[PDB]
Amino acid sequence: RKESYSVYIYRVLKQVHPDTGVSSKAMSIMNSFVNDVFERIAAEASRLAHYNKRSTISSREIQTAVRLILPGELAKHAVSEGTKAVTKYTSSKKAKSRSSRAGLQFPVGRLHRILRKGNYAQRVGAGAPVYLAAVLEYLAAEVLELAGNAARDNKKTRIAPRHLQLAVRNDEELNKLLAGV
Amino acid sequence: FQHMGLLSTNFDMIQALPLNVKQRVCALKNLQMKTIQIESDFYKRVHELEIEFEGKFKSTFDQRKAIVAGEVEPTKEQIDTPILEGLEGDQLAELYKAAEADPSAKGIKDFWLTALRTHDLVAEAIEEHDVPILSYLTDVTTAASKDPAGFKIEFHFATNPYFKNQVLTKTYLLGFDPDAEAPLQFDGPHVIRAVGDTIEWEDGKNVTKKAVKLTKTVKADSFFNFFEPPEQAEEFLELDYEMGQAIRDTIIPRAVLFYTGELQSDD
Amino acid sequence: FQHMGLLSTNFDMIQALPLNVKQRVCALKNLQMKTIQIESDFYKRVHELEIEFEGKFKSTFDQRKAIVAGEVEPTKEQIDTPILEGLEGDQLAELYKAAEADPSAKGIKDFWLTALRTHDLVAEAIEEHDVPILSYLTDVTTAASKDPAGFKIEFHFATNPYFKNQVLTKTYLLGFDPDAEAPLQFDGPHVIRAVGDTIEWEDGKNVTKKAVTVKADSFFNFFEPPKSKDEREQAEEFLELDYEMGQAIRDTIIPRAVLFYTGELQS
Repeated sequence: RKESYSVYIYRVLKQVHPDTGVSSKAMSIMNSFVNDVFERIAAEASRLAHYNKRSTISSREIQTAVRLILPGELAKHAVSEGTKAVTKYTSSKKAKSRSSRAGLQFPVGRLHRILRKGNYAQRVGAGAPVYLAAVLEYLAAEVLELAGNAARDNKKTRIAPRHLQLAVRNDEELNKLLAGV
Repeated sequence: FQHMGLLSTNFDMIQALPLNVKQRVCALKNLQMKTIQIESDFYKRVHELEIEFEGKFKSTFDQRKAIVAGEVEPTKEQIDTPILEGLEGDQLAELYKAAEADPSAKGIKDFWLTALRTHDLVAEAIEEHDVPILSYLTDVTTAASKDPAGFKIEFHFATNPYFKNQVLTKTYLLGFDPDAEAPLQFDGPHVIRAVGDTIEWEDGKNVTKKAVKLTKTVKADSFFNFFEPPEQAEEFLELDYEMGQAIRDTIIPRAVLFYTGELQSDD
Repeated sequence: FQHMGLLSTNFDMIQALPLNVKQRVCALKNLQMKTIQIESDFYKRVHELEIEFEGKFKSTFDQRKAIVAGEVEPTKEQIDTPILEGLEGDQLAELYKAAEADPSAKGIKDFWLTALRTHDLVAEAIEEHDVPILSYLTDVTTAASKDPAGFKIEFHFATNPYFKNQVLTKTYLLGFDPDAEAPLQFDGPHVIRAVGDTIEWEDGKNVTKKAVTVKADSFFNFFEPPKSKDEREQAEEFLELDYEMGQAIRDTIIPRAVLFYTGELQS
């Protein structure tokens, strides 16, 4: 709900396309993608945890919601990215941030606070925002990878909205995931 | 500070120390208490310095209030200041072209609401039913006192359908001396008491209370519980104080940087 | 602070603001720079307070140095001060009865080595071949200056087989004014330059060098700090880490050394 991930989308872009930029209008669309996928994942995780034991949203409920919202190959890779971040976070340790402990750019702490604030469940486990951050980061990285490819195919160094449009509508699974947005 | 000496990180080394060396450590503990006492006087001088600087800060805060309220117009020098930094190649020009002027829009609407909810710690305390109430916030001020030692934060509200109060006041009484019962623990000013403010809610607008079924009244989550401070109720006071510190030390002096979101956390 | 304005948290809200409201925000950005300038004056006054309080802190530190070196005996009051807090029953009695007095053990051996290595950040900088050198540390002092603005840390070493220097000095030149090219980022005094000290190593004792001659990991690289812009990449982060280590020693370890020696201060 109007949350901005622009700084984290930008850092993911520099990992995926180090010498590629993104216009502000294209950044607003990327934020709409992440916010919409977050709301659908959280709403499904909230439904699975409505009468859960202790009404708990953990990485289990996120993972199940991930399989329901995301299409085939996107879901399997998002799942693998989620378990990897939780595994790395579990064995991690100056005081490091939760995202750096999970090897992620998307904010684990803020996503934990947004999940708690939305009242999706009585309790939000520490592993749920780690898993969710890895999924949203993976989805952003996939969209930015193909948008950046479309940008330079158009002989550009800056991702414009039309580069985001073509990247999504020409990928079967990303198009079905983000059609409504 | 670990009050349980047996939980000291180097307890085994301390225990093995010869007796004459132990008594030298005991002298350093005594000297450490004197160092802390001097530190207490330092923090008292800093507190007086903060009081002294209120008059110096006051005109920049006053002008900000007048700008937010629409009581004064920006000057040419102020218009020539970039709304955001780090914009290159016509980016700033296009920003100013994105929305035509609206003469019906006066001052800066929702300035303090936006600033408060962009700070991560204060955002956690703001619920959805607090958002339209904080829209009526016209100013947030803070002042410190020497006797009794502490500070207050005052929230100024325009006439609104939620409560009759113009100003909601939160006051913290601070202790600047070391606890005579635990002198080694002193690490700066500490809270003795938090004093809130009675909110004169209009009918059915009290978002801080709700009934549960006998029928009893319990606390509901709301930012405005900030104005009703209290086993673990002592940590709740420390969390309340930490929010008060963030507002006084960080948000009030740099409000517009939270309004724009130029100040960010990564926690 | 987000230098890239397009990455500001509330950029889209800013972008949607009508032009006349945007210009009011620009007035607030200009006013914010004036607020920061006054804040810089506050930190200068705090620096003067720290210098003024040196005379009172130094005598408690001087007495601590004399105790550590064995140059004066603990008084009755000092012996009657508990070596640790939170001791129940016979635990303090058994502690004093746990190790017989050793007249050959003079002062407090390894006091500063133990205190420094119990702090988590400084412990990371101490390698194993640095340990026997830091055993000769007799005192660690700090003093601040107004012109040039900054502070120094002095490491006093007893006669040792590693180097001839009695005192190793680390100096930080600090900037107390906001960057005129980026005034909104100012958040306190910032390091301009760190100046170390030439260590006169004895033959074959230079733990900062290895043949493999290349740089070796050692705490004593603290005395060959990174260069600044005019004395030359990511060397600016190396300068900040060195400054942060200097801050920990001056602000935390030196005023509360015995609490790190015992391990009563924990993270």
